[PDB]
Amino acid sequence: RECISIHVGQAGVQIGNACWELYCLEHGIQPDGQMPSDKGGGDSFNTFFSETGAGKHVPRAVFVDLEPTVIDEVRTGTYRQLFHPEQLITGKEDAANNYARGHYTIGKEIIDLVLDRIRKLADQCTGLQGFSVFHSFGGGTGSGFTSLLMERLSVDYGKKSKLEFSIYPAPQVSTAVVEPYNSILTTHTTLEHSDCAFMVDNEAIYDICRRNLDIERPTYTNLNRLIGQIVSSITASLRFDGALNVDLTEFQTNLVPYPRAHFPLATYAPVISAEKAYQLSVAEITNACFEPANQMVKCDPRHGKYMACCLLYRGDVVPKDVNAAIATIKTKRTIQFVDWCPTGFKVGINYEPPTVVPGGDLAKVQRAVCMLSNTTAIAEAWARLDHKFDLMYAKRAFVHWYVGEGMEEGEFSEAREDMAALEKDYEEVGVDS
Amino acid sequence: MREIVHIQAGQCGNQIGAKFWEVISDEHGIDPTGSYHGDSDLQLERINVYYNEAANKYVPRAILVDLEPGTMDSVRSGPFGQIFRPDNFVFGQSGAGNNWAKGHYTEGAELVDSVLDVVRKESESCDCLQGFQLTHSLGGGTGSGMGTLLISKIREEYPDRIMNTFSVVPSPKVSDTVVEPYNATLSVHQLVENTDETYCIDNEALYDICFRTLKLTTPTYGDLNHLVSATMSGVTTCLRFPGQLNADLRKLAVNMVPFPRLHFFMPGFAPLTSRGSQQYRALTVPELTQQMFDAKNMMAACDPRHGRYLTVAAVFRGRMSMKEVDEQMLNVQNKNSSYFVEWIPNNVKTAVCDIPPRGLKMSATFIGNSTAIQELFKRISEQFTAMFRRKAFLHWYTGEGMDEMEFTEAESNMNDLVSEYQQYQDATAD
Ligand SMILES: Nc1nc2c(ncn2[C@@H]2O[C@H](COP(=O)(O)OP(=O)(O)OP(=O)(O)O)[C@@H](O)[C@H]2O)c(=O)[nH]1
Ligand SMILES: Nc1nc2c(ncn2[C@@H]2O[C@H](COP(=O)(O)OP(=O)(O)O)[C@@H](O)[C@H]2O)c(=O)[nH]1
Ligand SMILES: [Mg+2]
Ligand SMILES: [Mg+2]
Repeated sequence: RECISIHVGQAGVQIGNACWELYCLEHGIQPDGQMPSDKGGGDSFNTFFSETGAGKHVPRAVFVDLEPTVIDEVRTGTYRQLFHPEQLITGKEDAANNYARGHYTIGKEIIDLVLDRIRKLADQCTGLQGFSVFHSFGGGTGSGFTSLLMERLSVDYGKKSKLEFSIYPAPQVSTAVVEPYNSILTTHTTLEHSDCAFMVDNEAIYDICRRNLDIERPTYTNLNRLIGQIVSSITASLRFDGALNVDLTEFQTNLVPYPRAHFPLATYAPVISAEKAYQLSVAEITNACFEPANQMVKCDPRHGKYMACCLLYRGDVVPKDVNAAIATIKTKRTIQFVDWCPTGFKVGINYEPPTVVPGGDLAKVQRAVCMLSNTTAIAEAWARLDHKFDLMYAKRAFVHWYVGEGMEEGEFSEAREDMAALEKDYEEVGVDS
Repeated sequence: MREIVHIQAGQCGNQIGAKFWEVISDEHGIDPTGSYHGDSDLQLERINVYYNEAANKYVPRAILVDLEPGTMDSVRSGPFGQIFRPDNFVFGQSGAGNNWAKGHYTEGAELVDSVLDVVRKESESCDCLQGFQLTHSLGGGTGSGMGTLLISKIREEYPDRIMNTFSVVPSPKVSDTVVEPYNATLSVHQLVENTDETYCIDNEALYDICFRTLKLTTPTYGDLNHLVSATMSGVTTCLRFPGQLNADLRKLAVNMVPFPRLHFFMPGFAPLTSRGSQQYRALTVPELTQQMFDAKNMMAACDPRHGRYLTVAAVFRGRMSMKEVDEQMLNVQNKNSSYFVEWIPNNVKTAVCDIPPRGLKMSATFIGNSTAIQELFKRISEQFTAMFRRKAFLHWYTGEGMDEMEFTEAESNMNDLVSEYQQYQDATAD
């Protein structure tokens, strides 16, 4: 049942704000944690909220940062009463975009305190399902401390699953040069601890906001609200009940053919700005899932082979309209499956409309769909990181910072060897027999 | 050989099981309150098989099992959910994730002791336990994994009693997961060595019937479970109504199972009615016979033309000319002698019951031990190997304790079962 969300670093914390704000809007929860009386009523959403005896609904979330600045805004803004202050953990000295600081030097000072506050939430749960980790790839805390927390969760909560929403870096909003270093280092130490990893290329969200919302330079709020829409569609299976609302844990069984190939590609549609008049059918929003301009990780699935394809519909969506659209796309596009896969599409439907932030930049839509596809083309993202990594590491540039914070230089080599094998593993999977 | 203990496991097991109890409780004149409101006395002649007393009315002898409490509440909220014993609901709150290993080895083994306690309880109030009856799905995680574990556990605690199962087959036409061939293969590997008789309920056949016969464009699980509950009511007719032929579980198994591993039955029945009110066809005896032995009415995706019938059990229901039944049942035999095994004399057996199912006046249920059932295992074995050659999705089974060799053995034993079904399909009388 229950799910504990963990938000590490600025990216994880600031995205959790846009997510839990959207969660409250969808479930009708107010910033003070109060809801109207049921007047039963189908009240599924307790997998993400607990109940105080006084009728207060508190998120099962932990916000962690090595710097108080970001989380201080949380315990000051509109949702200061939503979370218990025990769930908002901060340090004083951050990691300075250094994985080794967040994982070895600074992060080890606060790792025991964080696991304690998590055990508090875990002991307030009658049946824990897993963890949802929200972090960046470039920041020192989002890369270093997250991979440290993932190592510790596998030791304590070994049975429970762990899903991560990672923020793939992009130069358009990049705040650090060594972000490729941190990305490779955290992807390596977390690869054997994560069950499913939804990467979010900031360049994709940046361009989708510029193209479909007509925003010149999107702010972090623009990116986060668009991301929160996708995260909501993924978690809606856990937070709502529905006759055709397939659980997310049932999609993972199809999305992950091998433990290392657990990086699905999410594609959300439609994304429309609130400026003119518009209503898209099921076939049009399903067609948009196969346009790479709508993906959240820049890559071309036509240059790769599929292993899974899952359609997470939400809104006014009828099953026969889905199968009609799928049959058209399957015989009018080029979806290459590997020759060892069943080639079938897994469909879930949630008849609640997609909620947007009021007065936001996203328009309320009748229906929407989030496609989760496990394609080999996502290995193009690893190649773009491995290349920027190779350019600097061949000169050992910026390495002294990491080695000066408890990390042995050979850990760079190990992490790159793993990424090299990960690229081979994606190459080998796409071959026929 | 009197009382039968019923067990339903998993999502599909509790779905088709609850629909089955709705059907027979009506035929036996039992309302959801448990009281008897029927008219004939045949309905109470052999009511002790599936029900108990409360001396304050009749209570089903059923045990409901699932690793997920979701189906538990949808059953109790159903129309007949208030008749089942509260203590007979044994449910964990974790789940199986559609993994056979999770249900059979990991989290189903940590719940199976709770079920055997309820099994033991219902078995003590039995003057003479006849056997057990299990409904489940082979392509899932709980019904497949924990179900086969329950079978093997009951086998070692009740080695005297018959183990009968109603197993439904996975199919890509109505599939929920890709690892269904894995689960079905691992489950068939258990049924072939643990169950005395097993009714193959192919979902691909149920789908094709709803689509190509009932002319339903998008069949739901209710459309499929209607054919299941009807098929289950027919093959159990001789067990709960006073009949002479195939009265108890063993006598049926002694007539239908010539070889121990070949206890997989191909059920069919007629007429094929939709979920509507009632039809006006009013089928004659020659029609009920032609419809029974037709592939379009088989609950298993196998063509009887491709194999030979080892044994056959036909069950007619409703007031009809029993003399006219013998002439038809004898006709189909001597007119299609190539599709009936010669080295088993009088392998076809026909029974008659005066009481029809509610909604019809004449019906007929078919039970066949055909060698064509190898097509069903060939189909599952094809999909199993397609993934197993690359060891796709195997980490979820190995992560729960299973060794890779268990997959090779289950695959091998299934292909041995196919070869044996072909072996007697080629044997002659000479
Ligand atoms: N989409 C989105 N990305 C963000 C946001 N904040 C930071 N990022 C990305 O995160 C990367 C840097 O990681 P941060 O999360 O800012 O750093 P940190 O986790 O706090 O770790 P340290 O600051 O080094 O202690 C940059 O590439 C940013 O693009 C945000 O609010 N939204
Ligand atoms: N005919 C029928 N098949 C079902 C039903 N529910 C699930 N199945 C089948 O069972 C398989 C999934 O197993 P399921 O029972 O849902 O999981 P379990 O609870 O762990 O046993 C799929 O291949 C489905 O086609 C049902 O109500 N009717
Ligand atoms: Mg920071
Ligand atoms: Mg299921």
